[PDB]
Order: sequence, then C-alpha cells, then structure tokens
Amino acid sequence: SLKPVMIIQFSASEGPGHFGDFLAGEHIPFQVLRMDRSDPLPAEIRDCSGLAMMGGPMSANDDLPWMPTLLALIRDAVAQRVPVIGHCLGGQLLAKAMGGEVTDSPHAEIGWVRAWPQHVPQALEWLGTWDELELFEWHYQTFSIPPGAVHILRSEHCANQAYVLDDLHIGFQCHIEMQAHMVREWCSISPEELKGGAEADPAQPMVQSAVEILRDLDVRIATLNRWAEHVYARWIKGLQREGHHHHHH
Repeated sequence: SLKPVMIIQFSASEGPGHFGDFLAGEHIPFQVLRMDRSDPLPAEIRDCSGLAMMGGPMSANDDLPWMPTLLALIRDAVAQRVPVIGHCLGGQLLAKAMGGEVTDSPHAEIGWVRAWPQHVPQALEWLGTWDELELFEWHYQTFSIPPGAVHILRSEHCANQAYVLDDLHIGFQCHIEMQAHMVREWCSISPEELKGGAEADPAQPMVQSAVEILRDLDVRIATLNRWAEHVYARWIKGLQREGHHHHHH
C-alpha cells in the first residue's frame, strides 16, 4: 500500500528504463506523468512516496507551461522530505529548483565517458566505491552544484556529474537508467548528433560515433546496471511511508 513513486517523463522515447524495472522488481508502485502531453502535476507532493525525473529533449531553461509548477513541486518535495532522483534533465531541474543554474557546456558529452567519484564519504555511500566509473552521456548543458548539496562525481569535460542533497535527493548529469535497447533506439532516432553525423561539430572532444557507442554494448550495460542498482537501492531507503498505528489481521 505504499504511495506510488511519481515519475516525470518529458518525451515518449525517454522512459524509466532500468529504474522502472528496478521498482517493478521491488514491487514498488509507480505512476508516470508525461509533461509533453500536458499531464497535470499533483498539487500535493505528499501524494507520492518519492519523485523521479527522467531526461528530455529540451533545455532546463526553456519556457514551458509546466515549468513553474514543477520547480515548485520539487521544492515542496525537498521541504517535505519526499526524496527526489533526477536523471540528466531531471538532475538539472532538481538543481535549478534548489537555486542552481544550468548553462551550456564548453564541450558536449555523447557516449561513454570516464568519471571519478569525489573523495567524500557520500560518494562511497551512494555510488558504492571511489573507483573510476563509466557513464552514459548525451548532453549539452550542465548544472551548478545546488546550495547545500555535496558534489560526488566528475568527468574531464563535465565536473558536475552528480550531487546529493540532505542524505535524500540525488541528481545525475549522466543516464544511470540505460538499457542496451534504449542506447540503440536513441542512436537510431538521432544519428546526426553522433561523431561523423550531419549536425555534429567535428571539433567535439567527447562526442562518440555510433560504432563506439555500440561497441561491447551489452557487457558495458550490465556493468552500468550493477552500480545503478546500488544507487537505486540507497535512494529507495528514503521513500516516504505511512506508519501503521495498528494491524489489520
């Protein structure tokens, strides 16, 4: 009888991914709302046990009809201790709601990138390790670290890969939700953004080709899935739960 996790989705192609499968395997109910279909947001954040946000094909700075309402809802989640998890745009929106800014990156990241946890105990707790990680990226902008948050992960071309707030909320620039078929799908929807593509700037130091992105895909997805599951397992410890005051046997 847990209240559902509310998942905010911004397009048809960017679904819950591994996160959805993880919740299904925990028998945690979840409800998706599509911002691109103008689905209404709940007035009361406490109607959900936790708030998750996926990525989307827009900038966090774009002037969209649901933007003020969603930023206010994120603020309410943080005030009410309803945990928030944000993936790519979702990480950016968590940061913006809390006072951070989203700006254009000097260089984009598209494909598999080397990343290093910050040497802080929060990185060990949430990511499982201080060892190098491999991240899946597809982004042109970056969040600042929001006030009160702890920076936990960096890459060469994007220092701000992840942060944690209040031991409860976590935002990522990268996509920890990926499954192999989604990588394939995204590459097929937008091939021109990839190295060699019609829209790609050949000077980009961290934009990979389709061939590079698909190389050893299943094995590197399994690697990602395992530490993503560590993050998700930590994050759900924070779900809001109505305490029973009596039984019903």
